[PDB]
Amino acid sequence: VQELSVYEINELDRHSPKILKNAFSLMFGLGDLVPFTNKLYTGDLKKRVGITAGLCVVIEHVPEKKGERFEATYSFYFGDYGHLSVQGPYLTYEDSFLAITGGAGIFEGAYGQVKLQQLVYPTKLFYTFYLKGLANDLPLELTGTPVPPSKDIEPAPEAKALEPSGVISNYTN
Amino acid sequence: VQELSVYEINELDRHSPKILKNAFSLMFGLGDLVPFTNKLYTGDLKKRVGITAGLCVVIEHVPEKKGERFEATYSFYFGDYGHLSVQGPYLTYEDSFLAITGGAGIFEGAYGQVKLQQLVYPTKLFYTFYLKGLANDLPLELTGTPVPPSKDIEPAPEAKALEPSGVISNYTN
Amino acid sequence: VQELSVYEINELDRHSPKILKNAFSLMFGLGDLVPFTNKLYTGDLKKRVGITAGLCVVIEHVPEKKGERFEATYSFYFGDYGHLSVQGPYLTYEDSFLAITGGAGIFEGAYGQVKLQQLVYPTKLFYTFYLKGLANDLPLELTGTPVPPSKDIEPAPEAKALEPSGVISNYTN
Ligand SMILES: CC/C=C\C[C@H]1C(=O)C=C[C@@H]1CCCCCCCC(=O)O
Ligand SMILES: CC/C=C\C[C@H]1C(=O)C=C[C@@H]1CCCCCCCC(=O)O
Repeated sequence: VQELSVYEINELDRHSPKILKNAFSLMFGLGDLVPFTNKLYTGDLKKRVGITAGLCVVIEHVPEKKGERFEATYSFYFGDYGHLSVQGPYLTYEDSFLAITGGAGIFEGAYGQVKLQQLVYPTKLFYTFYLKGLANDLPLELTGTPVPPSKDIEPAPEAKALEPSGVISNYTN
Repeated sequence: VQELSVYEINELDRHSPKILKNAFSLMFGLGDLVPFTNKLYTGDLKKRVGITAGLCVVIEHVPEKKGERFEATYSFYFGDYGHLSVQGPYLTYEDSFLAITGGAGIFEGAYGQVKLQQLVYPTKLFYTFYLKGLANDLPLELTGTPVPPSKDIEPAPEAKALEPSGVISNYTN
Repeated sequence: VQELSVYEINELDRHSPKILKNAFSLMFGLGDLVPFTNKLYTGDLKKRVGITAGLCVVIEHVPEKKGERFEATYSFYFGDYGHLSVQGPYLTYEDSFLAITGGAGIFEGAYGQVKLQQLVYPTKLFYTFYLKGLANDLPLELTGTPVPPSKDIEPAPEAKALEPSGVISNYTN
């Protein structure tokens, strides 16, 4: 297993989330679809790597937990390195695990599960991929010691500003 | 290979299915989207395990077969144990095989194919997962001898009523 | 690794693509969903094999490239042989790689990645699957030398007309 952590940040400049509201209910419900795309940073928050991109399908409102259950299908993009794809549950009120459905580029052959931790609803999430199947060790610029997750984390200023020192080559946008 | 069978039943209490109509047709057509979530029971029908959850994308109506072709992306949830994710053909008129795209929890590393068997449209289905890649033998409460599929199968009364003897721990709902 | 090349062609007879417009702009944007299904032919263009089927989720317009980024979830159907499922990036303006999430039939256990090459937007594409995990060698009628990719490719007359010599057994439709 190679652990890979990343931070997903919604900086609200990608038209995301887009809510397609169709459910029988005022609250989120089955029928509601949420296409989305957020920014993706390294686990040590030093570099912008790319984006998340995909679809959240509402399954139910969970009133006891004051939150929603989604079924999510999406990918994580790492510039020229490639991408990872996942499928599984996103619960707005607690951590979950998703399936790693595959990958491309350096992530070809990827399998396993990924831990999803929401830090600030809906703007900050922290992921830990427990990656199996890779052909090589991950590049060092992706495996810096992760910043421990908390509501107070922020990407490095130079990564948010897209300085060359704060981005990977041809980071996904 | 570890065979795992489950029954999927729409008990009409989860607002499912939800039809998002966009095809210019009285019948299902390309454009129509169907988010869904049904109940999942063990193959021996003794216990409630969880739910299915995901999306059926209508591909075409097939008049000569009196049914529809869907393309389906969804997951099968087994309470505290984890989940399985699938992708592939969902035909209302005949049995099919779908791809196992991955899993989480005890299903981490899962791969192979799953047989979707028609039972009673649009209420009951029977599945057999041909599971490869699991870390351990499946728990016994999930691998009781399956009830042979027929139109008149029913979950055990304790399972339907969600009594502790009829559910797995933290059964998904 | 086993390489498998196929041509995907929109012959305008499957109601595809269907544009579900939800972004407020005239251009494609997040919120727009595109269910689709095209015809699939062998790499040597001698035989109809089946169809593609699934969903393109618009992620963003890319004005500097005069094109779109989609996130795609779909399958490739090969008649009685089975199917392959994929997840990943679909860019209207340049080639990409998608993840192979799994398969069924002769493609049970499939993993790897697939190169998507656009030939004519929005009508013709060429794919090269880098397939791992297959139980057997691919059937010879799928592994003929490909026609050189260009905007001018056409299926053999017998394949377009669905004569026995121009189709595989129970080709998907
Ligand atoms: C276990 C099978 C249960 C239901 C089948 C549906 C589903 O979960 C996914 C696709 C199917 C769509 C059937 C639509 C026909 C009926 C629509 C109206 C209704 O049943 O309330
Ligand atoms: C084999 C490729 C055939 C069609 C490509 C489409 C598809 O099957 C899935 C996504 C694509 C969407 C195309 C939207 C085109 C709308 C613009 C029409 C134009 O190019 O003038």
